Parts: sequence; structure tokens; C-alpha cells
Amino acid sequence: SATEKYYIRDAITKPAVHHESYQKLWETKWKKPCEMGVYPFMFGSIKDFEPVAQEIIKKGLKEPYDWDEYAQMYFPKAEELAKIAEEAEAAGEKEKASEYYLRSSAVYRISRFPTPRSEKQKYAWRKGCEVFYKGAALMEYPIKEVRIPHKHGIEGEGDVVPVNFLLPPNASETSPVPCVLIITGLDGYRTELAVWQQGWRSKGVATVIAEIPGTGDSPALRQDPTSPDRQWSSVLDWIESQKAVDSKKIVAWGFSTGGYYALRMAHTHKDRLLATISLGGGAHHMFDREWLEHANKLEYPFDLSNTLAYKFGYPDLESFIEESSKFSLLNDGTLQKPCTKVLLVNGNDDEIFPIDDMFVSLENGQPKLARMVKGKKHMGEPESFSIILEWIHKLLGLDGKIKEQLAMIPSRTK
Repeated sequence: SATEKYYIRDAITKPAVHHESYQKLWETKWKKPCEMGVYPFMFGSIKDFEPVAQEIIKKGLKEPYDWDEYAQMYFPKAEELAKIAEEAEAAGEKEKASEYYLRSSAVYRISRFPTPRSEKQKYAWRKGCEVFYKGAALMEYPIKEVRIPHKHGIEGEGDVVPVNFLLPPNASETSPVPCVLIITGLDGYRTELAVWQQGWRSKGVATVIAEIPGTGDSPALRQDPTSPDRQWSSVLDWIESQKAVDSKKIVAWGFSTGGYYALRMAHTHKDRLLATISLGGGAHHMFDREWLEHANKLEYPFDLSNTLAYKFGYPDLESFIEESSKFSLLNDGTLQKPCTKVLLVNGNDDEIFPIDDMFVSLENGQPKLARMVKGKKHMGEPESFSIILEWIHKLLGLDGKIKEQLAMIPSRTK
């Protein structure tokens, strides 16, 4: 009984209105964050998305979505913005060029939400990365792609871990800087969580942003629970080779599904990490039949359980549920291992991963730091962001100007 099993009880059986139509997704969930320029609309403008949303609403698109039909609706706006960026860059208008390339990247991004599962969505991922990096190259402090050799890779794995890298300008072997390794989620990849990098640069902190297995350009085997372990060995080896970065001050911050990987690597890579943070992560119950058979209809904008199944390399939900127990940090013995410093943060009412997974994390191995956010769903925002920045600032002895750091996240566009 799902209603008996989990902290949120009968909330698990109440289908969210945004699943009725794209119109309801826009009106009740997406219009607000788009207006505010925040996830999933970082670098984005209401001016770009509003006319796309109007055309989708007119068509009356709804679940089950044809992802090629859905994705195509965004391309005219994405192409328009890229054209404006190109003309700006030709005129030497670098700030305008950077803004419009990044606005283009945001439109391509939403077109391949929740994850690229069609040819046009895979195309939108490639196109989105292209215009993202064109915009990033034109930032005052350019964010660059590093194609980290996946030296720890096995048969069937890609040869590179593509990451974002930003080094603060004063960083050197004389004055080496901490590094925040941002682990992205099921739908937000390195082109999304990029929004955090300039804020960390301002505090004198390097940033590396990497995708979880079965998302973005992760080379990791989708179905292999140990595939993330090899990926982080390759990433951390590369960070160790950057002498401007203090290898003893690496903090891994996992966002959403990334939180699972942050919690996992606190154990698998204990000796190589100062600390890890799981924000809206899971560990065990996220893989339950009962949780996954309900989560498709809850707070996630689309079909969470099917999307998670695809990310784990299964062609349907049932095939994933058959094998999903093997990914549990409880079942595979991860949580019995010693860990580095761990902070767990989430909203109690999370309908993407259960708060019950915070409890499983606190029931096993060494004590861990926790902040629960009462009456808030996935991520427990915005207080979760302040809690985590406060902790990382204390840990790394930063300037404590966290409100200013958070105020830098919302997108400004013309």
C-alpha cells in the first residue's frame, strides 16, 4: 500500500492538473518560473516562451506527447534567437550576442524536456549545446567545455566525460581554489546548472558541471549501477591535474536525480571529496514498484517514472521496475560504507523522490547532516539553496555573501 508506505501518504494517489494538457502545465506550473527566469528557464525570457506556449496551447498538445511533434514547436523561436545572436556578434555586440545565444539554448533545452527520447529531441540537445557554448564563450568570464578522457571507462562506454569548467581568474598553484563539482539531474544538464558557475567564480570557487549516466553526454553504461563510479574517477583524476584547484577542497553538489549520485560518491570516492550535498536526491524507495507506479501522475512536469526508466536504459517502466532494486544504495551495500561529510536537503512533500530516502540515508552508516523543508515538494526551494550555500561557505571559509550569490541565479534578458 503506497498510501501506507511513504511519508506523503495519500498525496501519491492525487493526479496533478498539469498532466491534463500543456495548457495546464503552462498556466499552473511553467509560466511563473519562466517569468522569474528560474529553473527550468535559466538564461530564458518569457518573451521567447510565451508565443511558443500560445501555439502549443492552440494545437492542444497533451500526454501522451509525440516528442518529435512537441520539440518542433520550439525550433522556429530557437532559430530566430540564434540568428539575432549571430548578427549581434558580427556587429561586435558581445553582451547581446551572449544573451541571445543563451536564450536560444533555453528554447532548445525545453524542446528536449524531459529527456531526449526522439530524433528531434536528440537534435535539440546537440543544437542547444552548440548555441549554449557560443553564448558561454562570450561571457566576461567564459565557461568552456572540457572533454575529460574517460580513462576509467569499460566496453560500450563513451571515451569522454564532457563537463563545463570555470576557473576564477586569481586561481593559481600559489593561490589554489576550492572546486564545486555540480552533478545535474534527469532533465537539467550542464547547459542548465551552468547558471550557478559565475556566482561560484565571484566567491573564488572553480566549478565543474557533469551529467548523470543516461543523460546529456554522459558516457556511462545506463543499466550498470557502478557506471557512475568510473565516471567520477575520470572527472576527479582530471580535477587533480588542474594545479590551480585545491584537490583537498572538492565539494560535490547533486541537484535532483544528481543527489543520488552525490550521496553515492560520498561513499565510493570518500578520500577524494571534502563533502557532498544531495538536494532533492533519493537512495532506495525511489526504485520501489509502488513509488514508480504513482510518480508519473504527480509534481514532475511529464512522465517521471518512464523518463527515469529510459535514463537507466530500459525501454518501458515494467522492465525497469523488474531490475530497479539493484540501484538502491541500501541493497548494493553503499550506505554501510564510511562516507565523507554529507548534507541531505529536501522538501518533506517531494513527489519525485520520497523524503523516506532521507530517512534510509540517516538509518545507515555514519551520521549525516540533514535539513528537511516542511510543506515543500521536490528540492524544498528556495530555503534549501540558502541552507546549502551557508554550509558550503562555512566549509570552505568563503565570504558568506550567499543572498547576493542566490540573487545572481534568476536570468536577466532584454
